[PDB]
Amino acid sequence: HWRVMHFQRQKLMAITEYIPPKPAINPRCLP
Amino acid sequence: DIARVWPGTKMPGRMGNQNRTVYGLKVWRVNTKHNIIYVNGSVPGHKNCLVKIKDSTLPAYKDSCKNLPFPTYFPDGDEEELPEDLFDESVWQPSEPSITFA
Amino acid sequence: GRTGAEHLWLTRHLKDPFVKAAKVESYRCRSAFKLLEMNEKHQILRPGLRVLDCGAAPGAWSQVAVQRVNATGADSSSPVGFVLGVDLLHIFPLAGATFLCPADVTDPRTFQKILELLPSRRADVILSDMAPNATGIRDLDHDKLISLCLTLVDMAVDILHPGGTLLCKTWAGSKSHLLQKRLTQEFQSTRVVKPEASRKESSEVYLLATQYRG
RNA sequence: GAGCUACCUAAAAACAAUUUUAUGAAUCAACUCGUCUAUGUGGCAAAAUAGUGAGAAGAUUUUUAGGUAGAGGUGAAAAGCCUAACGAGCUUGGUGAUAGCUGGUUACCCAAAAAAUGAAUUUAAGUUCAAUUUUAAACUUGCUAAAAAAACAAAAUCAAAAAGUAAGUUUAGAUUAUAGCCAAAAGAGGGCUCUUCUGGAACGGAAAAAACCUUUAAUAGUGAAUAAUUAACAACAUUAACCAUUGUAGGCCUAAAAGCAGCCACCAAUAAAGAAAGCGUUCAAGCUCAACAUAAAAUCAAAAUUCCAUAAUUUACACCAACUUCCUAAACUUAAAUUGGGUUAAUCUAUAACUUUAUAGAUGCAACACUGUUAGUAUGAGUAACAAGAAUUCCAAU
RNA sequence: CCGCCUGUUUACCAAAAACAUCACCUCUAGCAUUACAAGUAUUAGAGGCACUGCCUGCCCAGUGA
RNA sequence: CUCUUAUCUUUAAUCAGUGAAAUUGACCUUUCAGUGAAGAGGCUGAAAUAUAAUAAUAAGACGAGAAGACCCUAUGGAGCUUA
RNA sequence: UCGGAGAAAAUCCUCCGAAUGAUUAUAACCUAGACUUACAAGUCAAAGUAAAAAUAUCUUUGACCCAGAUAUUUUGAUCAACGGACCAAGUUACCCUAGGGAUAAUCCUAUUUAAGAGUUCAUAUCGACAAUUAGGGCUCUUGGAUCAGGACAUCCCAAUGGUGUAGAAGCUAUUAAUGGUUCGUUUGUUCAACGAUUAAAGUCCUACGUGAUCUGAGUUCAGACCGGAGCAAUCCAGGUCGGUUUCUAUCUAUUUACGAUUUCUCCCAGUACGAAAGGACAAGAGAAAUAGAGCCACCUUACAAAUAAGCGCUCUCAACUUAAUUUAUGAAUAAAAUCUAAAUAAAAUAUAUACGUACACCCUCUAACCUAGAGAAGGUUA
Ligand SMILES: Nc1ncnc2c1ncn2[C@@H]1O[C@H](CSCC[C@H](N)C(=O)O)[C@@H](O)[C@H]1O
Ligand SMILES: [Mg+2]
Ligand SMILES: [Mg+2]
Ligand SMILES: [Mg+2]
Ligand SMILES: [Mg+2]
Ligand SMILES: [Mg+2]
Ligand SMILES: [Mg+2]
Ligand SMILES: [Mg+2]
Ligand SMILES: [Mg+2]
Ligand SMILES: [Mg+2]
Ligand SMILES: [Mg+2]
Ligand SMILES: [Mg+2]
Ligand SMILES: [Mg+2]
Ligand SMILES: [Mg+2]
Ligand SMILES: [Mg+2]
Ligand SMILES: [Mg+2]
Ligand SMILES: [Mg+2]
Ligand SMILES: [Mg+2]
Ligand SMILES: [Mg+2]
Ligand SMILES: [Mg+2]
Ligand SMILES: [Mg+2]
Ligand SMILES: [Mg+2]
Ligand SMILES: [Mg+2]
Ligand SMILES: [Mg+2]
Ligand SMILES: [Mg+2]
Ligand SMILES: [Mg+2]
Ligand SMILES: [Mg+2]
Ligand SMILES: [Mg+2]
Ligand SMILES: [Mg+2]
Ligand SMILES: [Mg+2]
Ligand SMILES: [Mg+2]
Ligand SMILES: [Mg+2]
Ligand SMILES: [Mg+2]
Ligand SMILES: [Mg+2]
Ligand SMILES: [Mg+2]
Ligand SMILES: [Mg+2]
Ligand SMILES: [Mg+2]
Ligand SMILES: [Mg+2]
Ligand SMILES: [Mg+2]
Ligand SMILES: [Mg+2]
Ligand SMILES: [Mg+2]
Ligand SMILES: [Mg+2]
Ligand SMILES: [Mg+2]
Ligand SMILES: [Mg+2]
Ligand SMILES: [Mg+2]
Ligand SMILES: [Mg+2]
Ligand SMILES: [Mg+2]
Ligand SMILES: [Mg+2]
Ligand SMILES: [Mg+2]
Ligand SMILES: [Mg+2]
Ligand SMILES: [Mg+2]
Ligand SMILES: [Mg+2]
Ligand SMILES: [Mg+2]
Ligand SMILES: [Mg+2]
Ligand SMILES: [Mg+2]
Ligand SMILES: [Mg+2]
Ligand SMILES: [Mg+2]
Ligand SMILES: [Mg+2]
Repeated sequence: HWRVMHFQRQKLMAITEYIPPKPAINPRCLP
Repeated sequence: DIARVWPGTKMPGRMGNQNRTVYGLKVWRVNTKHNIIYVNGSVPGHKNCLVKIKDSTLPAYKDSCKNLPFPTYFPDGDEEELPEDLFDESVWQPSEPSITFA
Repeated sequence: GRTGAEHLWLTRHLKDPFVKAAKVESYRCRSAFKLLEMNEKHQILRPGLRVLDCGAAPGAWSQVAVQRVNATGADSSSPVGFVLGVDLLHIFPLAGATFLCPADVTDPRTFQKILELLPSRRADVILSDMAPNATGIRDLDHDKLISLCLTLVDMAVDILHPGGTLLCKTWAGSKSHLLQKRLTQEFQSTRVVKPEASRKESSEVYLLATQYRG
């Protein structure tokens, strides 16, 4: 059981999640 | 809990005087002179009451109509005059000798 | 799933004062009280006597006897007494007692065992509490019980000592008169005793008869 | 007040038939009482009716008149009875008894405002004092902030100088209130229970929605820009192909324990083979693994009445939505006990006015609510319930 | 099982095992003109309690006597 | 009672006459799931649905009248017993 | 009541102590300014004056009134309920008024793990240590009758997988809510047991499902007894016997069809199977029992009526649409692989409405009659 988070706190977590950068070309399809 | 009465609840009310059907009654004998049919068992209603007769719709007797007159029976044709009384083989007719269970 | 009849029986058991009393006083069941109350008003049990208890199981009546006849022997001055228990069901051991379980009084071989073990082959008083399993037919259940009691009288000659007492548990019915006829002959007088602990709804009743002669 | 009832005094009265005897005997009417069941329950009746039951020549039942009176009487004691309601009658008066408890307490407008912490109390359903609030008055610094330098132990005091800003102290008068509720933090006794800091009481939003979120008062308009806003878009990312010879069955009470019970060693040949990684054999046999050549691929994660908006995978970065804010005209800012002020309905008097008015002086001066009082009329309802033997030539008739 | 018996009682939720009762026992009192009573210890008042027979009956001062 | 049935009288129903009582905030007075103070005819979301009488059943309207009982309080009472 | 220590400024939180005693070379009067504090009470102190040659250290009680003592100054409280009434205890079920309330552990089930049981062999059948955002159950309202609505965590009937499954019996697991699920009785048994049966005598939810439909205990009293207490009145979560709740329905809701379940005997056959002992499938036939719907030729019971009833008699059926499971063809994946949340073809519970039966008519009416009926409606008329 996880104690529920105040909706304001829940909004904070959603906006600060990790975002990875993505390459333009996938390595496998490259020579 | 429901705080109501279900529709269809069984309660006091007027009984009888409704259409009912009886299925699968055999025909034992026919009287051509007076147009009388003899049917096994009971039929709904009081005496002197009109009834509806039609051949059985039960699964077993699906196609027994072939032997019987197909459109209907016409005496106007007068191909042959019928006996006054028609019987079934198992029936023991009156005026026959007493039955001995030999 | 309990039917009304079953429910009514249990509630009577739960409110019973005597069942609570036995728990407090370390008695195996309510029955022991019936014997104690009867003993006070008739002094059937005294120190130094030899006692035979039939249908001991669970064994509550046996505990009453051992104290009274000084079977325990703790009171050195008091004359020691003997107690014996016979019942079809098993009896967990009790101090100062001998238990012949499983055995049926009707069987002959049981009788020979009883005679050898009993002191000097005779027992002053015989105590019987046996009742058959209740089928639920009044006459059938009553009849078998009367037959069981009558057989006990037949063997009473061999085991019972002159001047002895007999206490038997029975049910009322249409054959109670025969039981009176037999007991009258062997003993001088008989008493119909119903304890207060015995339940009012029950038809159970006891017979106390003393002074065995021939 | 003993015409009911309890007990007593005086004068009177009733008791069939049958069996016993010679009677608080027996059977059973009259008469007296009231066991058990059903009906009735605003009933025929504020204790009855229909059956069924107890006594019935006696401590029996019944009539008439008299007696005992409330700190009392009477009682074969039920704390029974004493005029339908007696653990102590009824009536009038003392009496507008008292009630820290329950219910009620009649026009408008403007303004301000609470906490419900501390102390004492036969006190905790109440009251007094502090503290708060408030109206008036005098005159001068207040609020936020606040360096260092202390006092503490290794954020609460304290308040220089400045800056943003308009309150603060003293004097006089006055009540009410003294139980809160939910959310979010930190603890303490172990979901409750206390203590401490912060916030809230929509007419919009979260499905309905006191306590979460957006929101400076309140006015007219068929204008406008915005705020919060239950939805969100099950796998992958060292192997699959072919095989197997031997020193010897390695020692070891283990018969034997042979790669495999152990138990120490664990070496040998051969391209390539562990005294064997498993099965399996009484032990052995037998099946595999790894070796021989020959090939190829390439970590966590998106239960009990009857289902419950309808639907939908791609058109280019916006739109819609609260008097929140702006616009024309105006206005000058945030539940409630209690507290400070401007008007006014009605009637009478003085003096005026003359189709119902003016200035003053007065009062039994204003009711959608007290199971309020009196009168009227509905609802239930044209319902529940109530009643007269027949014919004739007629009701003091046949 | 309880109570000896006929009787009585909570008018209007209790009729009984309760109350009374013959029998038995304890306590108080030697006396007249309004109760007791025109009475006098075999009498009167107050109270307790089933009767009947049947076991259990012991604070005489001890030993001699 | 297994296991209920038949008949007659009283009641009931229709016609004629007379004519009460408790009760009643207003009512244009529906079902299911959800919400909620074990609780919804009236609130949220779905669904159903021409208008009025006569005779019946008793699930709900926490149905009506209860002088109906258990727990607590008041510097409110009364009866009884005493040391 | 007061003081000291912890919690740390809360507590019915954890502990100890106090209602003094010892020593004193004897500690005066007067007076700025402060602490503490609701009030009351309680602390510290410069200067000045005076005695002497400045403070006694240990370190904690009680107002006012009212009575004392003496020669003017002093003394009186386990008022300890400690802000203190000058002086007063029990009991009430015989009771009254005003009101306020009310009326984690355990344990079993399901998942994960797998030492040891199972002669051998972890998972046929079980199963330690544990793991489970796992489910669900000193004390002090329930039964029964009537009628049932619903869940599946299935007791019986039905379709299937595995086995330490030869047959017959069994043990375990998956799917499915179809209708059913008996009759009597208490000597002992702390929420138990016994007799006879059945295909089976399932587990639960629905304010004890259900008391304006009925009824038995208890909650529980007014009378009366025993046992244990109290001087008594009385008392007890102790024994027993007796013992008062009425309702005329205003509103919602409701009151006129259906297409069946189970058991037994025979037959297959004393066969299959098995060393024997023993002992079945499926397919076919006949009997019953209960449930539903009707009827009166007979029998039986009534009206000592032409009718109504059961104890008498008759009739009861189809599956388009599936789930666990089992087969066939076949790629991803080189096959002779594979039932396929690949494209395809089949078989297979309980359910049910694709498919039928029943109903359909448009309607005169003074009145009389009726196997039609409360009223109304409906049927019949040389
Ligand atoms: N004929 C008989 N022979 C022996 N024992 C018998 C018997 N009849 C009954 N019993 C036994 O006696 C007991 C009678 S029933 C229980 C009563 C118990 N003994 C009591 O004390 O109340 C049972 O244990 C029963 O098994
Ligand atoms: Mg409903
Ligand atoms: Mg019994
Ligand atoms: Mg009189
Ligand atoms: Mg009179
Ligand atoms: Mg006479
Ligand atoms: Mg009387
Ligand atoms: Mg008599
Ligand atoms: Mg008599
Ligand atoms: Mg007489
Ligand atoms: Mg009394
Ligand atoms: Mg009394
Ligand atoms: Mg009166
Ligand atoms: Mg007053
Ligand atoms: Mg506060
Ligand atoms: Mg005081
Ligand atoms: Mg108060
Ligand atoms: Mg400054
Ligand atoms: Mg605004
Ligand atoms: Mg206000
Ligand atoms: Mg007035
Ligand atoms: Mg009024
Ligand atoms: Mg009217
Ligand atoms: Mg009506
Ligand atoms: Mg009517
Ligand atoms: Mg009527
Ligand atoms: Mg008449
Ligand atoms: Mg008597
Ligand atoms: Mg009598
Ligand atoms: Mg009398
Ligand atoms: Mg009475
Ligand atoms: Mg009597
Ligand atoms: Mg009576
Ligand atoms: Mg008595
Ligand atoms: Mg009328
Ligand atoms: Mg409507
Ligand atoms: Mg609902
Ligand atoms: Mg609604
Ligand atoms: Mg109802
Ligand atoms: Mg009714
Ligand atoms: Mg009510
Ligand atoms: Mg008080
Ligand atoms: Mg008082
Ligand atoms: Mg007083
Ligand atoms: Mg000085
Ligand atoms: Mg005090
Ligand atoms: Mg005090
Ligand atoms: Mg009493
Ligand atoms: Mg059902
Ligand atoms: Mg299942
Ligand atoms: Mg009800
Ligand atoms: Mg009686
Ligand atoms: Mg009773
Ligand atoms: Mg009682
Ligand atoms: Mg109606
Ligand atoms: Mg077959
Ligand atoms: Mg292929
Ligand atoms: Mg294949």
